[PDB]
Amino acid sequence: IVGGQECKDGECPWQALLINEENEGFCGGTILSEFYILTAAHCLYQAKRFKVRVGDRNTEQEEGGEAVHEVEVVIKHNRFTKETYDFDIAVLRLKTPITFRMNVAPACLPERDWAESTLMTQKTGIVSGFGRTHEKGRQSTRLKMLEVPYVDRNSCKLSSSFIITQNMFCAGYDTKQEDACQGDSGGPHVTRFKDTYFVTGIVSWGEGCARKGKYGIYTKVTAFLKWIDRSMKT
Amino acid sequence: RKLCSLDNGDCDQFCHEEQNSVVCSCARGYTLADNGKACIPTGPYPCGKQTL
Ligand SMILES: CN(C)Cc1nccn1-c1ccc(N2CC[C@H](NS(=O)(=O)CCc3ccc(Cl)s3)C2=O)c(F)c1
Ligand SMILES: [Ca+2]
Ligand SMILES: [Mg+2]
Repeated sequence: IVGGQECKDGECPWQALLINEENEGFCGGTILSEFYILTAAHCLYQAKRFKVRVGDRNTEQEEGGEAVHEVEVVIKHNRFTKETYDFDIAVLRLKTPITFRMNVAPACLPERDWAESTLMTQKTGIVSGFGRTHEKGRQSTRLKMLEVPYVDRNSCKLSSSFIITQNMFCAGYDTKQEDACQGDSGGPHVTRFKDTYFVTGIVSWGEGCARKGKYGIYTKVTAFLKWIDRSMKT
Repeated sequence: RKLCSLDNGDCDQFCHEEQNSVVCSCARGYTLADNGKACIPTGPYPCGKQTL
């Protein structure tokens, strides 16, 4: 996350971190329930074997709430392709259930029509993760969050060098130096409504980080709500 | 603006318009309150709440 603020105690409890064999984070995820994590399908190509860490805010210390979980089943959307980045979504079933506690809790999955008419029409959403703090730097050792305005879809398409499909949406800033970045992909985009945070996107891709005239591109979770529900029942 | 378009039909969470009236509902792990508008967590660590 470029710009934004640290997540303070309890503020981003649905954040998950995919960690490789070296115990290093490479992608984020969102806790949906005691057994399921939402992430991006492209993240599945960044590590041969990985586990999921939850409840972490500082990768350098041990605040006692951290828990590592092995993945039992990887459910990758059958239409994802590196060529278009369309259908960039996957769900992970864990081997053991997550124990909710301080800094560990699920984000709510909304209903499709209501999410499109009421959540995605709000001014902003919140993106979070342990990704780079500048396009050229190292991953953050601290979990960060950033308020990101929803971007008009026409403007989004005009700004992009690649096709923005119906399974994608734009969020962020035209020139302000704030955006998700490398290491944040797969992580949560949530929208607050009356003090309740709903899953609205998955950090997917961007032409660099916080570039002028470019925005962050998110998987549209509302397009996959039935697919997610089906994935969680098996 | 009317019904769900007017302040979310006074619902805490989901709002649907059925037979020209507002119908509220809630996410999994919440139960609709007796007023049919508020959402009450059924147990601990309900989805979407910061753990403060
Ligand atoms: C051209 N195709 C082969 C790939 C493609 N089709 C549609 C879109 N794209 C892509 C375009 C760019 C792209 N890149 C290029 C490098 C960048 N990597 S990153 O790790 O900095 C991700 C940064 C992000 C910034 C904002 C968000 Cl929401 S993610 C990234 O995501 C990417 F991963 C896919
Ligand atoms: Ca820690
Ligand atoms: Mg920009």
